Amino acid sequence: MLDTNMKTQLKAYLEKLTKPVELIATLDDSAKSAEIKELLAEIAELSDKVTFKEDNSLPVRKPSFLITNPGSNQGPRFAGSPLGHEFTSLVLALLWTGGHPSKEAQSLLEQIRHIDGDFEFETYYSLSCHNCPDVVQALNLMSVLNPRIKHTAIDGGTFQNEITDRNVMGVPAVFVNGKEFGQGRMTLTEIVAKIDTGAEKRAAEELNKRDAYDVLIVGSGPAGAAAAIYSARKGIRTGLMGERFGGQILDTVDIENYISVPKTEGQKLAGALKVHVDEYDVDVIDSQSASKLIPAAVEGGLHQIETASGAVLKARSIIVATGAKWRNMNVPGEDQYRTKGVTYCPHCDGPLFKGKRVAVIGGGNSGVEAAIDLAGIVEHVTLLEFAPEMKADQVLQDKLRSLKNVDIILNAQTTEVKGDGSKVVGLEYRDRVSGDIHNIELAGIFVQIGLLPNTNWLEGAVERNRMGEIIIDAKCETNVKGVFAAGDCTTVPYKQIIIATGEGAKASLSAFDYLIRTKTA
Amino acid sequence: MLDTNMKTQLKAYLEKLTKPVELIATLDDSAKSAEIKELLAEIAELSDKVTFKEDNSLPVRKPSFLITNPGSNQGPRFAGSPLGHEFTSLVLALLWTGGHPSKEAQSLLEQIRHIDGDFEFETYYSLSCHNCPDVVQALNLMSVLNPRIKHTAIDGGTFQNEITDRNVMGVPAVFVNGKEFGQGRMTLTEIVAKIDTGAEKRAAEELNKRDAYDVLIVGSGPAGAAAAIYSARKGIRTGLMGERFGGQILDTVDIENYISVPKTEGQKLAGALKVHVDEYDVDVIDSQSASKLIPAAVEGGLHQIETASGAVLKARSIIVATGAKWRNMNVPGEDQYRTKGVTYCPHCDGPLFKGKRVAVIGGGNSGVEAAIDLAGIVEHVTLLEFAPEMKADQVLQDKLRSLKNVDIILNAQTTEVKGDGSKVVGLEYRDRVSGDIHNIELAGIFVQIGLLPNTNWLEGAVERNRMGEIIIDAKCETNVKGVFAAGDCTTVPYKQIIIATGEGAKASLSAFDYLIRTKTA
Ligand SMILES: Cc1cc2nc3c(=O)[nH]c(=O)nc-3n(C[C@H](O)[C@H](O)[C@H](O)COP(=O)(O)OP(=O)(O)OC[C@H]3O[C@@H](n4cnc5c(N)ncnc54)[C@H](O)[C@@H]3O)c2cc1C
Ligand SMILES: Cc1cc2nc3c(=O)[nH]c(=O)nc-3n(C[C@H](O)[C@H](O)[C@H](O)COP(=O)(O)OP(=O)(O)OC[C@H]3O[C@@H](n4cnc5c(N)ncnc54)[C@H](O)[C@@H]3O)c2cc1C
Ligand SMILES: NC(=O)C1=CN([C@@H]2O[C@H](COP(=O)(O)OP(=O)(O)OC[C@H]3O[C@@H](n4cnc5c(N)ncnc54)[C@H](O)[C@@H]3O)[C@@H](O)[C@H]2O)C=CC1
Ligand SMILES: NC(=O)C1=CN([C@@H]2O[C@H](COP(=O)(O)OP(=O)(O)OC[C@H]3O[C@@H](n4cnc5c(N)ncnc54)[C@H](O)[C@@H]3O)[C@@H](O)[C@H]2O)C=CC1
Repeated sequence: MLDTNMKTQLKAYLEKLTKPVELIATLDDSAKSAEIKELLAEIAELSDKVTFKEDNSLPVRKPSFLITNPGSNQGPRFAGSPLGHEFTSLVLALLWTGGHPSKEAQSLLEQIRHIDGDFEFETYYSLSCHNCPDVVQALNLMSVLNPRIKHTAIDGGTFQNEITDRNVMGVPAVFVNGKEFGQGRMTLTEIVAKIDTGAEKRAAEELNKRDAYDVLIVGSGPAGAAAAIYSARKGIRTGLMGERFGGQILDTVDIENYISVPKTEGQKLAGALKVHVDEYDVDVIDSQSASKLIPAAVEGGLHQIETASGAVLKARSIIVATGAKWRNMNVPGEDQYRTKGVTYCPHCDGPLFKGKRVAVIGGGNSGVEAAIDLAGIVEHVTLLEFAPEMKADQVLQDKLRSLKNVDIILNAQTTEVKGDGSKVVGLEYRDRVSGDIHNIELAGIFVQIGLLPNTNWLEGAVERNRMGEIIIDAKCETNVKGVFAAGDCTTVPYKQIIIATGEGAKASLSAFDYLIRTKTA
Repeated sequence: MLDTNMKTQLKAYLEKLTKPVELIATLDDSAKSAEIKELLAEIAELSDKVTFKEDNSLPVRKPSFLITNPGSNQGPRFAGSPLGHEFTSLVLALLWTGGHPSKEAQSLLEQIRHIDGDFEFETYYSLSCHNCPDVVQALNLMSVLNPRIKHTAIDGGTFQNEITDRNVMGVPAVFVNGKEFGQGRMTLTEIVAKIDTGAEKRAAEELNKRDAYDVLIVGSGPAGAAAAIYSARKGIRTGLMGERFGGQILDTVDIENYISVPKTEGQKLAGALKVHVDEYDVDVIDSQSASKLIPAAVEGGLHQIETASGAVLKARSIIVATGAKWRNMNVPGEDQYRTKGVTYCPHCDGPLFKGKRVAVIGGGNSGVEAAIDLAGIVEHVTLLEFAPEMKADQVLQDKLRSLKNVDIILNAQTTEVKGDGSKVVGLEYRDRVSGDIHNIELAGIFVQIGLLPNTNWLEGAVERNRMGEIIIDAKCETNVKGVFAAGDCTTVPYKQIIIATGEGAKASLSAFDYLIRTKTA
């Protein structure tokens, strides 16, 4: 039922065919079936690339035909007349099946190819339906890109029959696997959303496709945040990635040494950092965890970060700001009395125990230095050391043994933190030698057994000291060009919020200075 | 008119006399005069240390007598009867004149000796006056300690005459130099205040007498303040001295990079630092200027700071935090448009000129680096260099010559900053070669001619680099033990508030670590 212009115009399009096309028909003795036989022979006529063939014993619509390549059973099937407004759809299904390319978003297309679930679409149209082609053409394209997406297009002029049976009251009307999918004007983009629950992952492929950063900051505590603020203010493209925005300050309550602010709270401060961050153009990336640094192979290259989630981000410069973890005793009551008398930091919380008894756990330099600090402020200090002797510098031991409100206990292993449901009232320990159990009354317990930088994931990539800290010069430079570090994860001597933010700012200004010094066209 | 017990009791006191005493009398033919002749002979009788003598031709009260040493005319004069309630006063004037010491505050006493103005006190008393001795004894003491303080004590029983003439209506009644001084119960301490306007200076001697500090921080900008906060929280004795609390932040308006605080103001922030400081036990000392450091001569000693005002403060540890000054162009309009388009700091104020034209003054690394920064953010940058060529690193010059929104001008000397009464609209300069004058339209002018640390006053005391910065290691340690430095006055690579506070905190924790490591009984 091709007219003069469709025939001549189709001859033009058909010479685009790089591949062989077969139209496989399944037909009864109906007038319409003859209508369709005729049509297919008319098209086979117009190119040696197209051959027409019958198989009338197949479990499908009569009349219908498949458009495929030789040997495949993959491609769009029309049932009824593929003309009317759908002539362009017919041409197009032929063209694609014979290797003319889609006009579409290539990315969308590869998305379609790699899709797991099975699917059997069916669209209802009528020849006069001005809107049905885009939808038909959309879903035809799918059947060609992936064999697990079947698509039959149904002309309602033939099966006025079936329109009734599924009570379709308006066309185009799409169905998936028997279930009603939707109707009216749906672009390819919208159908593909609806269909694939898909990979949730691609924040992942989403990360992989983002552009290289001028600077990418890893770790979003105080240090990383300060870095980000200083970076974005120079207008360079900046990314701040980390596991959990706020870092260690999220798990603290009272903070009295964030200079200028007499008293704030961990949560308030983390939120105030977020707000200060969001004033600038910063790609903030939360709950991602860096698992490797790949240093640039050349002086104008890109550094790369891998994430535990599998993604790879790229940057001209990196700032690592992953902080550290204070070693826990791991004993019953510890978790329960964090911030309620169990603390990890004498500078932070010392003044809160004037008049009170406290313990320090750890006989290293950390603890011993902590006990002398606390001794000056508190009514009494007990230091518990796990081993038979203290690890501290002798000159610190002497000094701590000099004082008159301190007790040192050796071989002592804390077994329990004791509170009253609200706050610490004591401590329980074991003599590791005798196995006997002892009890102390106190209000504060300062754990000073060790810091652990969050830097194992950099082994071999940048240089660390013997405690895991990333070595930096005053400019926050590591031993790899273009890679900087700030905060508790570095060799910086003291671990504090106001110190962390400062280093962050420094690292960023060094990063900027590096970027501008390094280009050479 | 001495009775048995006064005579015997006075014999006891008189053997305390280490020095010779003379009582010089001036007398008429009155009964009272005879009363007084008698009395003086009775006392001369009681010790060979006391001789009595007459000179009846003297321009003074009759009867009166002076109590002095041989040859002097210095000491207290009584007129009328020195008995009654005033017997103890008489004894005491004799004792002091013969070298028994005062019961008083020695410091108060030396204060009295060194006092410049002349003064002629006169006190009115009556014998029955129970309160007059303390006052009489007070002012007698003065006449002995300093010859420019005269004091006659007047018994109103003799000159009931004079009581009338000066309408004294209640005793004790003191007079200075004819003028009425006051009356009733005045301790020595209160008379001495009233009398000497004195040295205002002694904040000065007041500083000199204060106890050694555990730590003394010099300079009270952001860095010194942070140091002080961290120090006092360890409860050590801490002093913060500086020229003007707040440092450079007092002369700035908008601050958008004090991390966590999106927008504050110089004045607000300085005040918020003061408040955070005053939460702790910190001796704050304002408007004092350090002019020299004297390093301890031994490892447990004291460092000393001299002040321009002459005082010397002492400390076991020092933190220098004296900051820096940005070089001014020194041209008309500069002062007028500070904070209104003339600025000293691209990191600080860069984002405020998006879309605007600006100039950078200075072709060093500072300026050149600034111009590249600004180039990325602003519509156009002009750099003016005073000399025939830029001092910047070649690699920075190339990079700045690469850009498409920058102009470089050589031999250019800015003559005027032009505003509209409210903000900068342009700039005027001189070609130093031709002498011709040029004009530029712009909104911002970034002066980058040089930083000058405020450290000349340390020449020879601690090591500085070739730009005057105090050299520090990561722990803020200088090349003198126990001396630390923080902030813009050091080698720290970038000059910012948040960086300054961090260093301050670090310096303090290092100072503390030094104190506790250094004692050895
Ligand atoms: C309970 C407690 C109380 C404290 N109280 C005070 C106080 O009163 N005053 C004070 O000055 N300081 C206090 N501190 C210390 C202060 O919180 C830290 O020194 C500071 O938070 C360190 O800043 P930072 O950004 O360098 O590191 P962090 O705060 O440790 O932040 C680093 C961030 O990076 C994340 N990260 C780690 N590894 C990775 C990775 N591989 N990839 C991505 N992200 C990663 C971490 O999860 C964290 O979110 C306290 C600390 C604790 C634990
Ligand atoms: C106009 C202007 C705007 C700025 N804007 C910003 C901004 O938006 N953001 C930002 O991060 N930074 C900004 N800064 C920079 C910031 O103010 C400084 O980096 C910071 O104040 C330095 O801190 P500091 O305590 O080390 O030194 P200072 O702030 O310089 O303070 C040192 C103090 O010590 C005093 N002192 C000096 N010599 C002596 C002596 N011999 N004895 C006693 N006292 C002495 C000084 O008078 C001063 O009071 C700006 C600076 C200026 C000038
Ligand atoms: N200001 C300075 O220069 C400082 C230097 N340092 C140095 O850096 C490193 C860090 O020192 P520290 O943090 O003290 O580490 P450390 O390993 O030297 O000290 C840890 C201590 O904890 C003890 N311990 C472990 N588990 C215990 C438990 N459950 N109960 C009681 N005690 C337990 C160990 O016996 C040891 O004495 C050290 O090598 C030290 O020399 C430490 C702090 C500051
Ligand atoms: N990131 C880094 O490593 C940095 C390094 N530096 C170094 O530290 C030092 C500080 O550098 P700068 O502050 O740039 O000092 P500088 O002395 O090198 O630069 C000052 C410049 O100002 C110019 N100048 C002076 N008065 C002028 C006026 N009225 N008008 C116009 N121009 C005028 C001089 O000709 C000179 O080019 C330098 O020695 C530099 O090498 C400087 C900045 C940062």
